[PDB]
Amino acid sequence: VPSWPQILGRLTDNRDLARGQAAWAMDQIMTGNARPAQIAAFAVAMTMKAPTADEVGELAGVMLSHAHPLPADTVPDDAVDVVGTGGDGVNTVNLSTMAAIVVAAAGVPVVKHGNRAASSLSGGADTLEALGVRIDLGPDLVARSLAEVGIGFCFAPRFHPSYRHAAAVRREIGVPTVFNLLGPLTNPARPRAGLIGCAFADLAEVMAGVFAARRSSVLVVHGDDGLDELTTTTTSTIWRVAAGSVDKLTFDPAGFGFARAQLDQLAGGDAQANAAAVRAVLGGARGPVRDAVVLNAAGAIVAHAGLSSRAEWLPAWEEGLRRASAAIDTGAAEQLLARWVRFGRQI
Amino acid sequence: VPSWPQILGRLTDNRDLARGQAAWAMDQIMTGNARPAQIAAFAVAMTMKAPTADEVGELAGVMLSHAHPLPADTVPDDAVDVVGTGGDGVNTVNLSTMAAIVVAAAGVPVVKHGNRAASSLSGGADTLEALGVRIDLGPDLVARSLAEVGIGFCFAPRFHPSYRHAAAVRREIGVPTVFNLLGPLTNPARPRAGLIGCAFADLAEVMAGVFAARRSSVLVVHGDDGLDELTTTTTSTIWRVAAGSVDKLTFDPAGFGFARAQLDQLAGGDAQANAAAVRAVLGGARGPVRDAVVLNAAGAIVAHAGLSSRAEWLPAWEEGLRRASAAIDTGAAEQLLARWVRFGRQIL
Ligand SMILES: O=P(O)(O)OC[C@H]1O[C@H](OP(=O)(O)OP(=O)(O)O)[C@H](O)[C@@H]1O
Ligand SMILES: O=P(O)(O)OC[C@H]1O[C@H](OP(=O)(O)OP(=O)(O)O)[C@H](O)[C@@H]1O
Ligand SMILES: Cc1ccc(N)c(C(=O)O)c1
Ligand SMILES: Cc1ccc(N)c(C(=O)O)c1
Ligand SMILES: [Mg+2]
Ligand SMILES: [Mg+2]
Ligand SMILES: [Mg+2]
Ligand SMILES: [Mg+2]
Repeated sequence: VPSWPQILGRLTDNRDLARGQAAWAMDQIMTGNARPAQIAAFAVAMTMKAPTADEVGELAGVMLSHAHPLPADTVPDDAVDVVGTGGDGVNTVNLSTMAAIVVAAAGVPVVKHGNRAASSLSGGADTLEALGVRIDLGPDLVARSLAEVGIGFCFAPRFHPSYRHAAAVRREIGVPTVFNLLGPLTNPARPRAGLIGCAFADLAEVMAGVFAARRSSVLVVHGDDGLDELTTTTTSTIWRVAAGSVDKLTFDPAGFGFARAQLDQLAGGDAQANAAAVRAVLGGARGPVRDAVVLNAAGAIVAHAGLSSRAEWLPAWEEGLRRASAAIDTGAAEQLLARWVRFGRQI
Repeated sequence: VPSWPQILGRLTDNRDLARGQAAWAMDQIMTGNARPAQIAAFAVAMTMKAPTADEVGELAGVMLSHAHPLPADTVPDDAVDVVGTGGDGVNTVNLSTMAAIVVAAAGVPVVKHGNRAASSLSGGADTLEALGVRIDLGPDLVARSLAEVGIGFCFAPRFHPSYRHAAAVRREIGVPTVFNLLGPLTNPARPRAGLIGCAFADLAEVMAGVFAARRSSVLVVHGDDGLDELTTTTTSTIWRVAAGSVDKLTFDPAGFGFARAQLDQLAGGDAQANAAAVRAVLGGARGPVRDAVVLNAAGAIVAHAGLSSRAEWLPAWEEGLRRASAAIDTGAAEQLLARWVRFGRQIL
């Protein structure tokens, strides 16, 4: 007999929910049946209790049930995502978006989920738009983009219209909640591999748990400097997910010869400034931003290699770094972005 | 510059707020500038972080600044309230309301803050209405009632119209929050003494701290059976507020000769049934309901005595118990209710 008083009371008592209660709540939210006060109370209470992977799995699974899917047999079995929670508070260039282009240029199919800025100056979607990429395509044209260009972009508001009540509440209250975890967990193309950034150190493990219950090869990553990306300024924590299990480890890019960078060297600006940074990297400019892009692209290539799991961790990294660099140095990435822009103009 | 993201982020980080932040939030809420989502997020976050006396003091002070006051010089310096949070989830007769009548009949001015039921079958206000008492009077008439009858009732929605945004959110989410503490702390007549029940054991101390900052003479009470009243079924915890400090006590009514009652002996029903229980007690019927009323009335009289605090605890209780018993057995309590009903009927 589920209800808001029952579910909110359990959370405010600091108890995990019974199985199915988070799903009930999320379905009320997604069908327009929850009052904004109830949505907010639920989001905050779940956040302060500390959500479990089972609970977040219910939230994401319900949200996916209401999403627009891509057409049958249009997403390759080995498609990868590169996306994070955001909310790291650091205002960087768009590392995930740049890595995604590089990964696609390396020959790995990419279906990227993304959205505009929430609290940074330019989000991945804003920057793609400033580059001339069409961010607003429906299921059929995202599938065509993927088939014709090797990359597609699923704009969250276009694919998750029923999330609008939750989204408005998120904007009204501003504070990060458990809802900030859901974007990376609800890519409507349901790719089985991903490099997934988490700004919230204590929730990365929960996100990894969600992925472990799916048929997935994922690196969930948190930079020990706070970034929702693999960082070049220090070590990162990685939760490797494969075969239904998790392997937590400390990762140090100095092992691959990367110089230690400063956070300010990765600083971004508005959409035009961040778009310029994309073009600079794809044109071969050497430096800290490139290094961070190559590191993250390699990470996504390692996640992808985990699907057809021949190679071991270290060799997979060495190959990922070689492929990511070559994709830039040979012009493939610059060429792939141009092709993606062309595709959107030819629609 | 205070803001929702700032304030809510601090609470979700499990930090106490900076001075002024809770006041800002409450002023947004009281002016209609807070979205329902913001109100709910704040109420829940403040609850799960665990509110401090300073924070609740800010909420209550802002709320009072928006309330209708009584007219100047109409509330005696020694007026008392008898009121609790409710939310104990035990169906009982209206113990605070009955005690309030008995206290007034003992010659202690009572200005009661109250409201309808939120969870229970009949709240104080509902039962008073069933007895024929006019509960919906403005400031001038509550003042007149206090003067002519010895008791007045401030009906919370009449005195706190700007709380309507918060009250709506409270109903929508159902779960108890820090807002459930505010009733007893926002009596618009500002009596300086009271017997204040708290259903939430871990928050009684916080409520006591707010009264300590006001230098009120107050007993904040929680029955160890969960009641937001002094109980007769077992011991109670009392946070005694005197001279601006709080000390915590275990109270056992057995020491005053009270037999242990069972919770079902205090069971209530709808407004008509609880009105009958009131009439039975005031007519002098013995038994567990009278015992509980007498105990709580004495507690309020003890709090009142603490305003002139040469207050040896056990003798204060002994005199309080005697005064409450006499107020019933002389007929004064039954007579006072009749006077109160008469006053309301004269208004037309
Ligand atoms: O404004 P914030 O909350 O900090 O978030 C900044 C971006 O991070 C996330 O995207 P993603 O990882 O796809 O993009 P990026 O790493 O390329 O910016 C999010 O969807 C935003 O677009
Ligand atoms: O429905 P609940 O949330 O359980 O609350 C029951 C009653 O308790 C409070 O009043 P008070 O202590 O003034 O009244 P009483 O006479 O019923 O004790 C509250 O305003 C309700 O009238
Ligand atoms: C950020 C986000 C994601 C999905 C949505 N439906 C919306 C929305 O409707 O505003 C917003
Ligand atoms: C408890 C309480 C206090 C003031 C109100 N206006 C309301 C209300 O509008 O329902 C409720
Ligand atoms: Mg990112
Ligand atoms: Mg980032
Ligand atoms: Mg009461
Ligand atoms: Mg009670």
